[PDB]
Amino acid sequence: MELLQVLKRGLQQVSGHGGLRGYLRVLFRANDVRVGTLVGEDKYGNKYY
Amino acid sequence: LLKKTTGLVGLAVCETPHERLKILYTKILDVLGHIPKNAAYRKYTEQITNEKLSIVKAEPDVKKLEEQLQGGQIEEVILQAENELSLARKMIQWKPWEPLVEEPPASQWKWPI
Amino acid sequence: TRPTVRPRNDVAHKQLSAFGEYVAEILPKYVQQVQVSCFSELEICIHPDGVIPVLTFLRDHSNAQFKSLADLTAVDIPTRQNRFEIVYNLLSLRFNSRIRVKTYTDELTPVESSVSVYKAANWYEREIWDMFGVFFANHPDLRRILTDYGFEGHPFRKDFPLSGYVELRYDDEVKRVVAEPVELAQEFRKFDLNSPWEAFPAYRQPPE
Amino acid sequence: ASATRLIQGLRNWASGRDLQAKLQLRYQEISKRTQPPPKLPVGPSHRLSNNYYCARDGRREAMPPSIVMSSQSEKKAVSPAPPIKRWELSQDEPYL
Amino acid sequence: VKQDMPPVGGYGPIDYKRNLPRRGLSGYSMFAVGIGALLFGYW
Amino acid sequence: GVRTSPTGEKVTHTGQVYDDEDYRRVRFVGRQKEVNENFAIDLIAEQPVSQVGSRVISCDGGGGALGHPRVYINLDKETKTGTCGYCGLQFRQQH
Amino acid sequence: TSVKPIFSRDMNEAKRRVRELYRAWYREVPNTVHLFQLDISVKQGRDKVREMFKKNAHVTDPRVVDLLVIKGKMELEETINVWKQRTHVMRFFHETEAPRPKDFLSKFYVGHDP
Amino acid sequence: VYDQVEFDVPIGSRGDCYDRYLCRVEEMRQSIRIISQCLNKMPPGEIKVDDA
Amino acid sequence: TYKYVNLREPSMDMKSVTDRAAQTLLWTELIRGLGMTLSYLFREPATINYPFEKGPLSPRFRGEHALRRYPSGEERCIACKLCEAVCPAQAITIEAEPRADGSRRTTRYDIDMTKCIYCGFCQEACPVDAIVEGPNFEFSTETHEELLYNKEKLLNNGDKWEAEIAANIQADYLYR
Amino acid sequence: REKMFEFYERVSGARMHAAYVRPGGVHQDLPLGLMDDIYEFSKNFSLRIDEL
Ligand code: SF4
Ligand code: SF4
Ligand SMILES: [Zn+2]
Repeated sequence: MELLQVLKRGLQQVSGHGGLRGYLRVLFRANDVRVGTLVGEDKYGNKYY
Repeated sequence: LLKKTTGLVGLAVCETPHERLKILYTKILDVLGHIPKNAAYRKYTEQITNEKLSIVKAEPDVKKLEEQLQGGQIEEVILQAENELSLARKMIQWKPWEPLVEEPPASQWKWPI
Repeated sequence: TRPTVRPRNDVAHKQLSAFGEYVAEILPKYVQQVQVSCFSELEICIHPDGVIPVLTFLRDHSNAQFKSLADLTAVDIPTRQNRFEIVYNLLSLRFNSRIRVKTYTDELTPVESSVSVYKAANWYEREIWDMFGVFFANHPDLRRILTDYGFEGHPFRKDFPLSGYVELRYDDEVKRVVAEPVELAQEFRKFDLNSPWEAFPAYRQPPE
Repeated sequence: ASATRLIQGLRNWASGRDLQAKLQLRYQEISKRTQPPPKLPVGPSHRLSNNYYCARDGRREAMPPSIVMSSQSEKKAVSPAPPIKRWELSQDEPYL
Repeated sequence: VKQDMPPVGGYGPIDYKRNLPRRGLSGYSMFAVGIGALLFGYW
Repeated sequence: GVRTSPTGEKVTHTGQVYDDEDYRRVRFVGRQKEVNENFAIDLIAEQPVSQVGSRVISCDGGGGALGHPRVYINLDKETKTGTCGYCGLQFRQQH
Repeated sequence: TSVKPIFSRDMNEAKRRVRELYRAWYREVPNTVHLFQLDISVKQGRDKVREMFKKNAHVTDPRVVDLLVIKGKMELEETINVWKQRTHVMRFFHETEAPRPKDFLSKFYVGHDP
Repeated sequence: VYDQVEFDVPIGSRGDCYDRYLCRVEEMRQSIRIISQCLNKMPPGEIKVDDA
Repeated sequence: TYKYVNLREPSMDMKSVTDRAAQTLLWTELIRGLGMTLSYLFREPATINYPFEKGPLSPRFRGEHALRRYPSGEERCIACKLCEAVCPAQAITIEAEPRADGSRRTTRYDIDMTKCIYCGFCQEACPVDAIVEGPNFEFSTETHEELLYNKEKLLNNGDKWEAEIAANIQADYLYR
Repeated sequence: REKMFEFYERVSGARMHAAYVRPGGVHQDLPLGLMDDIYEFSKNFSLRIDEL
């Protein structure tokens, strides 16, 4: 079943932001929860993915 | 063969196109005989009307008459014959073969100024 | 002169010259000039009494059939005593061709309205009333079409300034958009650009 | 692209079309944002010889309009051009 | 010289016509299915 | 190389500063006067004079097509260096 | 000196058209003050009508006064039909404009204009 | 270069809003056809006239 | 070379007439349209997450104006007024004089950003790459006169955006 | 429509008012990789017309 792989991708998006706290952090700031490869961080704290 | 549509909206199919073109061309020549002979409009319109009337008298087929009158559908050829008739009736009342009504001013068409 | 020069079309030039002779000899009462440009466009300069006889002819003659009015234009040339140049642009779909019928008027001489020939003209020469002040007699509904309803003057005259004479602002005292004499915070900077050297010796005018 | 095959089959059935062969969202198939540096060609007037400007002066070959008739036989009636040739119906898809 | 150009064989063919793929049952079959549902409901 | 008027207002690289009795300082009240603090006349004077062995040098500003149009500076005067009219880089004949 | 007329052969027919236009404006002014709900009186709008007619009273050319009657009828047609708003009707009354200096002395005081 | 691209011209039959709609949809079709012919037949060379 | 849109005479046999009557009564094309809308319901939308995701641009993009400098600190603008001569909206106002070291430099370089039509004729008229129309488009103001740039604001925009402007010019100067 | 405005912006720098076609030719040559993306657009646009 491929719905299970969808839900496992959602659970590892929760894991990919460092748990539920960072998950809700990016959910309420970005309105978006998907994880990416961290390309970099500038001298201000902006992170690029 | 009874063409079903001319393709043009508002331009209905003519049932008997040859008789209509003969009546329109002879009526054009009737109106056009009332113009003086030194008027170039009379000479040119008699010339092209005689060409069109001879082509209509020399072709029974509607399609081949369309291809050698060279004016598209036969119904817009009929419409152009009616337009030429109305034009000749207006050109009688205008009398535009006369000399120029007035010379332009001296630098009226000088471009650039 | 192959790559960068526009290639001259001699067949269309010959055909438009011949048709210009044709129009000039069918209608000698009104036709004043006939000319063909080097880029092969035919201009028929006529007297303004023959707006209706010429344009009907080109609309209705079997060798003209200019059934389309593309554009109708005025041009203000103030050094001419008939300063307005009314330009008709006609399209024959039958003969795949374009003709230009030019005529003249000043501020006080009415041009006859060509709405009975081409209904297309109904707004166009109405624009010529709004922009230039050329009056068209026997027009169905002649009024302004583009300027504001209280507008004074005719803007596309060349003695009319680029900005107007009035400008609008909202005024809170009268609770109303109001018109006031125009002031610009930056004046439009006039640039004198014309070179003091002659560019085209083929267009050299003879001296006095 | 990240849609599962059940939603993809439902979507293709409801549209009646194969929607994965032609996605309206763009992916790796589009061009790179960084390109190699170009090397543009020069025109036909980049010659060191036989390249006088008067032999290719377009603006100075324009003449004033030829005044055909000015107001200071059995000659054939003419038209402004030959009459337009009738358009042919499409061989590609005439809807006929 | 290096310039934005089509590739060596040119681009592949591009669809440009109507494709409305004619799906669904016939009129006979659709009226038969609807009348069969009516008969099932009436029974 | 910015400096300051006695009103406390920064003087631009042009030299513009409002007077004390000029009312138009009221536009910066509660806000700021924006000046650029990298004065180009002080920055081009930091560039060292280029010693060259020729009599005429060419200058395009550096970068080739990214600089200015290539001009040719004569260096016969030993009293004065030869300055680029576009970029301000100055040159000296080393002999 | 022989020109083509517009409507009027001479100044008598022209003054007749001027007179009919003044009649039509005089009849229209109370309806204009009502339906635009202007803050002026019918006497004041009719005085503005009289001012706009007497501004052009120096003209002795029949074609010019023909075109003035044409443009006055266009103004009236744009007023009867509600094509103007209240703003376009009140642009005849230069209310927000400060009064210009009329004598030599105050024009000398305010600036360089003659 | 429209004498060198090949395309069809949608002609209506009733003069209504619907045939003008179908003409604009088919002109989108034929514009895609012209775009394919322009992409395949794009020549090399300069892009301004070489009169400076 | 032409085609006839909508010139199909429909078949009048009982098969096709019953097909059209089933379409009329049973609403087949309406279900077709509902199916196409349902097919977009399960597609991924095309919505990027602004401000965190940005629309794609190119190095030719014409945004906020900037005055540039040489790689020595000297400003490139040598007061030639070509940008304000070519300016189709007359947004640029330039006054110049020789400064204290005799260089031809401006003392007024104004761009009214509310006259500007953002067509970049100034940066292609400029013979030294001094004025550019840079990459910034997110510079909306709360006041009208904050868009009336003087020379200080344009030089500060150049100092602010030069690291991006120079790389965009490095990407695009071979097309120019 | 948005992707074609990206085509305008890649060829001129503006999404709508390009000032790109000029008397004499066009202002600037096509950037490298533009015609491939116009091909990738044209390959899919017929299905967009089909669902319209
Ligand atoms: S982008 Fe165009 S309108 Fe704006 S300042 Fe430059 S030349 Fe003027
Ligand atoms: S910005 Fe460029 S074009 Fe404008 S005055 Fe300065 S050097 Fe000349
Ligand atoms: Zn230099």
